[PDB]
Amino acid sequence: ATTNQLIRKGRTTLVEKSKVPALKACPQRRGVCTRVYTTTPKKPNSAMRKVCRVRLTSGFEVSSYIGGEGHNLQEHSVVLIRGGRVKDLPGVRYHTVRGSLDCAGVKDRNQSRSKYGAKRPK
Amino acid sequence: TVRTLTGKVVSDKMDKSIVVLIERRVQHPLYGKSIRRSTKLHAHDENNVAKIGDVVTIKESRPISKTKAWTLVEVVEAA
Amino acid sequence: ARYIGPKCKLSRREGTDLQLKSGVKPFDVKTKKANKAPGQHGQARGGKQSEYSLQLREKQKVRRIYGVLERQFSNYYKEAARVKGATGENLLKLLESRLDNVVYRMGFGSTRAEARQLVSHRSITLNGRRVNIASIQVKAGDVIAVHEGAKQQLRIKNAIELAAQRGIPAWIEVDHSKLEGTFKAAPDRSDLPAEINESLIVELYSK
Amino acid sequence: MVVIRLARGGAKKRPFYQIVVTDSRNARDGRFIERIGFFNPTAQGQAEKLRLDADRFAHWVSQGAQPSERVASLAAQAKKAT
Amino acid sequence: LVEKLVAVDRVAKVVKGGRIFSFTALTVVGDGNGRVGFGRGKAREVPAAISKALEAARRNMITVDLAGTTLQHPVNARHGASRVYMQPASEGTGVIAGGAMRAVLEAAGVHNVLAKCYGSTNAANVVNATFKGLRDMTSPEKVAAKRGKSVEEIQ
Amino acid sequence: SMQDTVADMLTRVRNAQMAKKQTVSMPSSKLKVAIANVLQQEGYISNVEVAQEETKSTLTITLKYFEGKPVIEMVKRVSRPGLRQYRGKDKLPSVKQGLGIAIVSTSKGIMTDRAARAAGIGGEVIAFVS
RNA sequence: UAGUUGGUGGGGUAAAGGCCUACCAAGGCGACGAUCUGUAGCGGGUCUGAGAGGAUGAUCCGCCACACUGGGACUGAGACAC
RNA sequence: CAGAAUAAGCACCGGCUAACUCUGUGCCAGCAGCCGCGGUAAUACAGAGGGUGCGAGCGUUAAUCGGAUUUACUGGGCGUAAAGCGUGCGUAGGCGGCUUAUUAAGUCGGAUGUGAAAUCCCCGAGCUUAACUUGGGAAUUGCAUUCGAUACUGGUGAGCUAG
Ligand SMILES: NCCC[C@H](N)CC(=O)NCCC[C@H](N)CC(=O)NCCC[C@H](N)CC(=O)N[C@@H]1[C@H](O)[C@@H](OC(N)=O)[C@@H](CO)O[C@H]1NC1=N[C@@H]2C(=O)NC[C@@H](O)[C@H]2N1
Repeated sequence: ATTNQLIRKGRTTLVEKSKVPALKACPQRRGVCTRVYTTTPKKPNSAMRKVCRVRLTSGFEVSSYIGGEGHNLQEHSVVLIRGGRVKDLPGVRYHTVRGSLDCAGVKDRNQSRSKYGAKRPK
Repeated sequence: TVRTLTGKVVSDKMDKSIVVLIERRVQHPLYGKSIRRSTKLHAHDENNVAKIGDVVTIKESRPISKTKAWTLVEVVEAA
Repeated sequence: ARYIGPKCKLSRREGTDLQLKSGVKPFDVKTKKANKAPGQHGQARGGKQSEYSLQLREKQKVRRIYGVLERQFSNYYKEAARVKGATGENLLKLLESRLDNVVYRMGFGSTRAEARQLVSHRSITLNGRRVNIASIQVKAGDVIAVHEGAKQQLRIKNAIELAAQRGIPAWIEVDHSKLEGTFKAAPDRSDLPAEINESLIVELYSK
Repeated sequence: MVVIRLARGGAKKRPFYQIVVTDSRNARDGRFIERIGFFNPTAQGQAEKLRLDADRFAHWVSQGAQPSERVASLAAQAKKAT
Repeated sequence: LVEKLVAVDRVAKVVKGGRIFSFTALTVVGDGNGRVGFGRGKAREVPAAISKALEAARRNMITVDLAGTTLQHPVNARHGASRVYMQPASEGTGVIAGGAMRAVLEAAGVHNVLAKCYGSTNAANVVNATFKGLRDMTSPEKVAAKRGKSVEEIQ
Repeated sequence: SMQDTVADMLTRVRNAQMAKKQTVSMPSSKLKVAIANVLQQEGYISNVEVAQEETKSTLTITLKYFEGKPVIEMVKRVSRPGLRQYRGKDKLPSVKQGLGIAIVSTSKGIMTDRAARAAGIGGEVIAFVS
């Protein structure tokens, strides 16, 4: 570009879209579990992974992964969700916080307890 | 001791008033190239001596009307 | 917080004597496990390391001898970088100016931990007043004495006797009879051991 | 009216006053016309306790500025000291 | 003579019934007082490739006129799609550069320098660019000689 | 059309040096002669001549080669008609950490950046030579 | 854009002024973005960056605006007044 | 004065990136920032031992700048990677040959006024140290007025012929 072209029309900056639109620039969001179910991974992965469709206070309905082994969730549960992708699951962009509102911490876990929300053993 | 400007008349239709175009040359803040800017000032000219195309000098004054706050000093060059 | 626990594994991991014990018994007879890392997968000294590993291992060795944690050590580095001069020697001077280390080098404590406990328990007076902060920076021409109640301590007597075996620094003039001393100037780089390399530390903190 | 008074700064339990000439309607620690000294009621060691610019003080008093009681006492004490 | 190993890579060649694998090594040798060179080596196994690269490095060497322990002037250099910028620094700065530049500069004997890569960061190309920049750097004595003047006139 | 005769002169010198010519010729002007005189004083070129046929005027420059390479290694036009560059006395550019010259047009005539700093004036930065 | 742009007589204000009014003229603004529309309190400053730039305008200081939502005036040196 | 008496947790150990093994399970349960792990000997899943990094904290999520020369003024490109309008003419605009006189708008220099305080930086001072508070400087790269310079660009007058 020439100097005159730059003066007539400057440079253009393209805005970056957020990868967590449903949070709406908040660290976490509260939602009501609409449907808890299991899904299969995209190739080359095979499993039965636990996910829940949740309606958020932001007015959006999304899908959130349930981490750890063993969960007590069901329909009409109230959960807290944070950001975070699951990679091999198409369209799962959020995670459910363990042990926050109605979700419970994982059982018989003694390492990385702050994640999955397990208290200290006696 | 009074701020003054020199410009060229681009209108004399109004009664006792002229429109003089002031031109300045400044550097572009980012790209550095020297550019030219223009401003149009309404001025008071009591005796309608100024015409279209002359080069005049105008000094700041108290408001005379809604848009005029400058007054003619002299005609430097005539068309 | 100050580290509490085993010192011998800390010395073994860095691979050198960290002066963490009194010194009545040498390091080899004290530990018998030198040249071995504390882990079961512990190996010999010849194990190769990355540059990041070497820089980190040098900084940890420097921290462990003086008993300084990461936040305070990073603040020390940031001050040394701001002060005009050689950054590494500035950091070494700041580390050697702490009140606990001056008390230890004056021979009032058999270890730097003993010196720290003595300073903290208000047993040391700086310029005539009783202080209890180990990180106080000692300046030129200062006076460090032992408090009256602190005197007549067998730990202090053993400390001065053990220090007599070591060589009293040049920048410290200490009267052991009156349990008093004067910090005269900051030690120079030549006075400190040459095994300590500070270019790695400067690179690690300046990346 | 124009007053000469003390604006508070410093830390909690350790006040440090600037001696300011200001309109009395302004907030205590806000807009002021001119600062002409300071006062430190807890100065220790080498710290200065009171500095007042007598020339500016007299100039502003001659134009109708009214010092507060504390500032008048400080001005008298400073004149006595010097 | 200090020797640094910049990079080692495993490469493949396809034949009927499989692939033939080999190794390539890039090395930089220097004396730390203004003499430095670089080379590459290819072999079926890593140590032979390293030895061949070192031999090539010793064969391909140049002389660099340092100003103390830093550069004489800012240098811009390029080889292919790799561009490098180097700048003199005051004492105590260190070598603020990427690994590929760092090996060449340390082998040449530069102690304080600020450097930057633009474009591709391929190791061999970056080494080539730094090598060219150091080779083409000039000095006040040479400048005065070529202009027919004195170094005090040059300033 | 040609709209930068100074850039034309610098390009002619650059191409002649790259082609290893002994002399280079161009149409002459007072600004070009002033720049060539500064180059000759600083020692990048050997001789400057001006010849006149009638109204036409020709400028001839004798080039210098030391060892194998040309003496002028880099010559860059800085100010151009599309973008004029002016610098104050405190922001005059330095070429190759003072080993090169920046040609500056000041109100006291054309000089190097060193002379401009000594005189405490600024001006228009014409070219960098090294 | 038609009180719109300028002028004259008069009114009005603490004070210049289409601020208002009656006439006279057809002017005034706009590709250097008028009009319309979306968003937004502004600055000293704060964060980041080698720099140039980018983001931001809590706590402290200055200015502005608002006081359930709109339209007004009274008293007073001062308000169209939490 | 009494007596060690009242006072350690969190993340991680495939590469990026400091820190490795054994059991349990077998493309399941699960992990995952990216590349990827798990289909009977998993240093990558869970537990244990050991170790590493921090420490009254340790991790995760969200957000801004950086790395990004990835809007390139400093500082990028357009034969084949994304990118020359199908081709001309021409309006606004941008730029424009040589010589000379003059002007002083751009450009450069000096002086004066202003650029609130706080904040940033420097040397000190007081807090047992530090945070913090504070004295004085430096800085505020700007703006305005006025006085100068005339090489270059612009304006004006005159002249020329290589476009
Ligand atoms: N390329 C393959 C050509 C195949 C092609 N089909 C041929 C064809 O079709 N017709 C024939 C036409 C031939 C043509 N007329 C001649 C020609 O190509 N002139 C130009 C090439 C010059 C010469 N030949 C190559 C050369 O000097 N290299 C060196 C070399 O690699 C190495 O130095 C040594 N000493 O080892 C390195 C430093 O380590 O510096 C390089 N120098 C550079 N690197 C830089 C770079 O890239 N950019 C910018 C500048 O800075 C460059 N200088």
